Order: sequence, then structure tokens, then C-alpha cells
Amino acid sequence: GSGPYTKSHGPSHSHRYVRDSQPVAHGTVTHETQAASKHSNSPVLESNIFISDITDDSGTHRWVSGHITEVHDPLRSVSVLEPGGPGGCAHNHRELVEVTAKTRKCLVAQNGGYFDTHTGQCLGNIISDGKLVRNSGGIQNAQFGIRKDGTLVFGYLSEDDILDQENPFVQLISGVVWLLRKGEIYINESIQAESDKTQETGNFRHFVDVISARTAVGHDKEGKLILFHVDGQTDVRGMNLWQVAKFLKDQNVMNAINLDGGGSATYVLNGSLASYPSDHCNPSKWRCPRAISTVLCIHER
Amino acid sequence: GSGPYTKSHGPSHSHRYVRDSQPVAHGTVTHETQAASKHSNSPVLESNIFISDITDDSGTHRWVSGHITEVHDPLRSVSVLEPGGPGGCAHNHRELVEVTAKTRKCLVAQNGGYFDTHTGQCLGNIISDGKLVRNSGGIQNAQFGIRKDGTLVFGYLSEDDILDQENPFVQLISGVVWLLRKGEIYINESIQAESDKTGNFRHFVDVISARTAVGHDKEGKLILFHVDGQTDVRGMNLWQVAKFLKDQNVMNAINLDGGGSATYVLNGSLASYPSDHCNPSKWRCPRAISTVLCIHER
Ligand SMILES: O=P(O)(O)OC[C@H]1O[C@H](O)[C@@H](O)[C@@H](O)[C@@H]1O
Ligand SMILES: O=P(O)(O)OC[C@H]1O[C@H](O)[C@@H](O)[C@@H](O)[C@@H]1O
Ligand SMILES: CC(=O)N[C@@H]1[C@@H](O)[C@H](O)[C@@H](CO)O[C@@H]1O
Ligand SMILES: CC(=O)N[C@@H]1[C@@H](O)[C@H](O)[C@@H](CO)O[C@@H]1O
Ligand SMILES: *[C@@H]1O[C@H](CO)[C@@H](O)[C@H](O)[C@H]1NC(C)=O
Ligand SMILES: *[C@@H]1O[C@H](CO)[C@@H](O)[C@H](O)[C@H]1NC(C)=O
Ligand SMILES: *[C@@H]1O[C@H](CO)[C@@H](O)[C@H](O)[C@H]1NC(C)=O
Ligand SMILES: *[C@@H]1O[C@H](CO)[C@@H](O)[C@H](O)[C@H]1NC(C)=O
Ligand SMILES: [Cl-]
Ligand SMILES: [Cl-]
Ligand SMILES: [Cl-]
Repeated sequence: GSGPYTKSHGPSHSHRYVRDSQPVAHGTVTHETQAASKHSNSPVLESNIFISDITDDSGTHRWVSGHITEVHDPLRSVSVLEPGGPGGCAHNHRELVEVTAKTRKCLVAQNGGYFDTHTGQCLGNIISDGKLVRNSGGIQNAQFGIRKDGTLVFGYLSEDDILDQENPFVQLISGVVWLLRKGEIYINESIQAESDKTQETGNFRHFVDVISARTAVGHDKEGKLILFHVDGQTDVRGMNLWQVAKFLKDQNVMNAINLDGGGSATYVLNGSLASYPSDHCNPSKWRCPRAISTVLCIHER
Repeated sequence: GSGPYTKSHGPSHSHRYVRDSQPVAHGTVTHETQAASKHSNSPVLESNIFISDITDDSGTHRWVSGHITEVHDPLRSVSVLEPGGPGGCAHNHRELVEVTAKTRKCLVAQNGGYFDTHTGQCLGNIISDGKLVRNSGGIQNAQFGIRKDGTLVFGYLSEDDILDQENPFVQLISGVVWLLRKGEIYINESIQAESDKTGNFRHFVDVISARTAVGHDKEGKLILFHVDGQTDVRGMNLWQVAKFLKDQNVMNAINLDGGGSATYVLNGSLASYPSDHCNPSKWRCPRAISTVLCIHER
């Protein structure tokens, strides 16, 4: 449908290919790090609603709406959850964000990584509360992870990077497109890194350029984790990734990656749906949240 | 600001004026009644999201979004709540829907009646869980109430109507504008009944904004309506609301408070996009409002 890939999810080329093709400005490191903030005497998070006027290239103005969530102690409060609960990805299980969220008393929960809509298979790298759920085998998509010592990681990782046991990843999830790198829009570089020069680069561009519902995760200079969500509907309402990156750039976000969007985009506040999903409740025309894969959860305990 | 009245809330004329000026087709009765459904073997409610394309008279298209909530046993599950809890109106108290809702474990809660934004005074008639909270003194605004035997009441009521003790109101709340009467748009009649002959009321009707409404369908189920918006920028005007509910087979409905007051709270969590700002920031914030319309367990 609105997926970035037509055959298999992710590029076929290696991490060294990604490294050699990135701009000299970033040296030879294909990721960014930031020590997580440690505000253990603060509330867990801040949930912010925005309704903003967006201008597209044609000059027409549109209203968009969504949430920005700030997490003050990411190491202790952020979890990557399998659909429905532990073991969900092994069963190709799909489940609403709310249902999965209620397994951990999540204060805020958003849909997470990409999945195969036909088979329900989880995609990308997945580490959930210290447990390796899925090793993609070094597939080069944008990554977000939290290491055991509190380091936030954004960008492109090798299979060796994610399997390290010195300072192991305790949370890891994959998206598609690295939106911001070091406070700069990184979409053009992401297209080079995350699409196959061979198999249908056009469909990947349409995924970037079309407006839709979108979600993203990033961080600011203070080490706070930033969750982004904008409601929309592919080719009808919402934002394209250029607009998402600019919006986050103006929110002082340093690094951010794009997570699953379209009808998957869901914002759940303390177990209740608090967004407007795009899918229909067939055969009726009411709107319904989608059964999705992994979930990004922010919990109190 | 976007209030329907510039001086005092409500028209200056009596219920006798409303009766004398209403259309001949409706006789001398200025309200509608409907036995509430009592589906005790159904879920308490069904809350559905809509995102729809609306066209106005000028032909321009806009997207609107909100919720429709159906209540299967209104008598046992619907409550009109005072801001913050019992006694809130006596103190001119204003409070978030979310805060007021947690005093009754509301599954769904929306902002309720109109209030004075400067003093915080509650407006209209208010009966909360069998308790008479406010007697407006016969002010002729659109009313919604539930009587003890399960009768749903919509429309214009006299002071004698609300003080009756034979089959007394257990819930009662006032809005502004009777949107639908007997399945027909009733906005022109509402302007006649609820405004003084002495433009500002018309603008309140015609401008687009966030809106909320309560009504019922042929089955006696109660319908809660909410559409997000911002006065003169996004949302719907009352003509569009009446048509939207009319196409959902709503028989009678009244317009409740809108604008920045419009709030939809799902299981204690804010689940809409309010228009007010979190001053001095540009984020959006729910407003501290007055009475709340609450849907709770039986
Ligand atoms: O998440 P999206 O972009 O809305 O795509 C989801 C869509 O995929 C295809 O186009 C169809 O199967 C649609 O029925 C479905 O709604
Ligand atoms: O609920 P509304 O329609 O957005 O109006 C609220 C606003 O009305 C006017 O613009 C002003 O008087 C504001 O002080 C007020 O906050
Ligand atoms: C615009 C957008 O992000 N659409 C996504 C699609 O790309 C993805 O493949 C699918 C399943 O993960 O969910 C959504 O439809
Ligand atoms: C468009 C609309 O419903 N605006 C209302 C206004 O009429 C009302 O007076 C005020 C307080 O009750 O709340 C909102 O601003
Ligand atoms: C990305 O490349 C496009 C070419 O499609 C160009 O027009 C645009 O200016 C570039 N944007 C950035 C942020 O480099
Ligand atoms: C979350 O919701 C549950 C019931 O839905 C409630 O008991 C709990 O207090 C809520 N938590 C917060 C932080 O509001
Ligand atoms: C409202 O009233 C005016 C004049 O009385 C009339 O022209 C208009 O068509 C009416 N509209 C509706 C919907 O009744
Ligand atoms: C409200 O939450 C409780 C469980 O926490 C339950 O009654 C129901 O699932 C929820 N109701 C709605 C309408 O979401
Ligand atoms: Cl090499
Ligand atoms: Cl008179
Ligand atoms: Cl107007």
C-alpha cells in the first residue's frame, strides 16, 4: 500500500556501504549518541498537544494535529514491547497499541516498528527490556536504541553493533528514514542509505513525499527522549517526512528517526485512544485503530 | 468572545412567548419526549470516531473530526456533574472535564453547559443526580433532561416543568440552540425562541467552531456528539452540526458548550484536541469549564 518497499523490507547493501556513502562531515561513524537525562525526581513525562498550520511546496496551507511527548528519565521508563506481550513477534501477532499497552501500565504508548501487513511478521531489529527479539542480520534501516548505561543511540548500526555485550542494548527498534542528524535534515542521505539502488527507488520516494499520519522518536540536547505523532491519512491529511523533519527541527530535536505511520499511527494515553486513526471500521465508515506490531511504551514503574 | 449573548445569558422573554411564537405544526407543546432505551444486556456505551469532509455554502471543503457516543441505558448511566464535585456551582468553580470526571469514574465525559467566563457562574437549569443545583428562573434556552421513569426530554421548559415532583427530573442541563426537533433542523425556530429581537446570536450560529451536542435516536439511545475546532478557523457551525446529526438518524438534539470548552475525555484521559493554548506556550490545553455530562457504569 503505502509501504516504502515493494519486495523485501530494507536495502540489500551492507553497513560498510552505508558508511562509505555518507558525507565526510560525519566521519566514519554512522550513528549518534547522547546520554539520557536522569530526572528521577520529576514526573515521568510531559504530553503536549499541537494543532499547527503547515505550508507545502505548492503554497497551500493545511492544519495538522498531534502530540509531542517528552520523557525525563528514558532509561527507566521507555520500553519496546512485542505485540500482545512477550513472544508476540514469534507468532507474527498483531494487536492494537492499547491492548499491548495495558500489559505494562503505559502512561503513553505509540505504535512502533514496521511489519508485514500480509503475514504479520515483525521487521527490523528488536530488543525488548534486555531481550533480543529479532536480529535483522544487519539490515540498514534507521535505528533507535537505549544501551544499558543510559546511552541513547540513533542511526545506522551493524549486526556487530547491536550484539555487543560490553554495554548492551536494553531497548532497540527500527524505523525507515533518519529524519534529523545533528540538528539537520538527513532525509536525502537516508534515501541513499535505506533504499536499494536497484529495486524500485520510486516507491521509496513516494513514501517520503506523500502526506500521511506519521510517528517519530528522537532526543534533545538535554538527553530527553522525544516522541512525535501527527494524525493524517495517506495522500489526504497529515505530513510528509520533509515536514516532519522541519517540525522536529524547530522543536530543538537533535536526532530523530521515522517510525511506522499511515493507519498504524496511534497515540494511547494511559490505556485510552487519544488520537484519530485513519483506518475504517469495515464495513462502517467510523475510524478504527490498527492492529500493529511492536509498541513504544512509557511507563511509570 | 464567542458567546451567544453580550449582556446577560438567555432571552428576556418568558416560556409563554416561546409557545406563542413556535410553529403551528408543533401545537402548544414546546418540548419533545422519548422513552430511554434500557438495554441492560448491552455494553454501557459505544464511542466512535469520525473524520469527515464538510462542505459549506461557499463550496469550500474542510476536514472535521470528533466522536459520537451512543448510550444504551441513559437513566442508569448518564449524570450531570457539578464542576469539581457537588457544591461546585455554588462556589462559581471551574474545573477540567478530566478532573470532574474522576469523581464519578466516567467512562466518557464531555464538557456540559454554558458558564460566565469572567465570574465562573453556572448558567441554565441544573439537576445533578436528583439534586436541584440551579433554577435559572425560567430562562428560555434549549434543555435536556432525564425524568425518574426514564423519559428523555428535549426542548424548552417552563420553571413549573422542571420543579415537578410527580415524575421528577433526575438529570437536567441547559444549552443554547435546539438543533433538531422531530428529525428536522430547528435552528431558525431556536433563534426566534432563544434570542432577543434587540446579529451577535446569528454569528454564534453561523461561525464554525468546536461544538458538542446531546440527542437521542428512534430507539431511545442517548447520543453524545463532539467535533474539534476553533472559532472562525476550524470545526462546524450549527447548521452543519444539525445536518450531520440528522444524517445519523438523531431525532432531537440540543447544542451544548463549544469553542475552547469542547472536551472529550475517554476513561479519564483527554482524547480530543482542544483549541485553547497553554499560555504562554503554543501547545493546546483543555479549558476549566463548569458542569460535565458524564457516562458511567450502571
Ligand atoms: O496505512 P495506509 O497508508 O492508510 O495504507 C493502508 C491501506 O493499504 C491499501 O491501500 C488498502 O488495503 C487500504 O484498504 C488500506 O487502508
Ligand atoms: O472558546 P473560544 O470561541 O475559542 O473563545 C475564547 C476566546 O474568545 C475571544 O477571542 C477572547 O475574549 C479570548 O480571551 C477568549 O479566550
Ligand atoms: C505512510 C506509512 O508509514 N505507512 C505505513 C506503511 O509504510 C507500513 O509498511 C505499514 C505496515 O507497517 O503501515 C503503514 O501503512
Ligand atoms: C462557540 C462556542 O460555543 N463558544 C463558547 C461560548 O459561547 C461560551 O460562552 C463559553 C463559556 O461557556 O465557551 C465557549 O467559548
Ligand atoms: C534533498 O534533495 C532534493 C532533491 O530531490 C533537493 O531538492 C532538496 O533541496 C534536498 N534537501 C535537503 C534538506 O538537502
Ligand atoms: C490510568 O487509568 C486507570 C483506569 O483507566 C486509572 O485507575 C489510573 O489512575 C490512571 N492513571 C493516571 C496516571 O491517570
Ligand atoms: C430560515 O429562515 C429564513 C427566513 O425566515 C429563510 O429564508 C431560510 O430559508 C430558513 N432556513 C431554514 C433552514 O429554515
Ligand atoms: C475504560 O477502561 C476500562 C478498563 O481500564 C474498561 O471499562 C473499558 O475497557 C474502557 N472503556 C472504554 C469506552 O474505552
Ligand atoms: Cl571494505
Ligand atoms: Cl411575554
Ligand atoms: Cl461567519
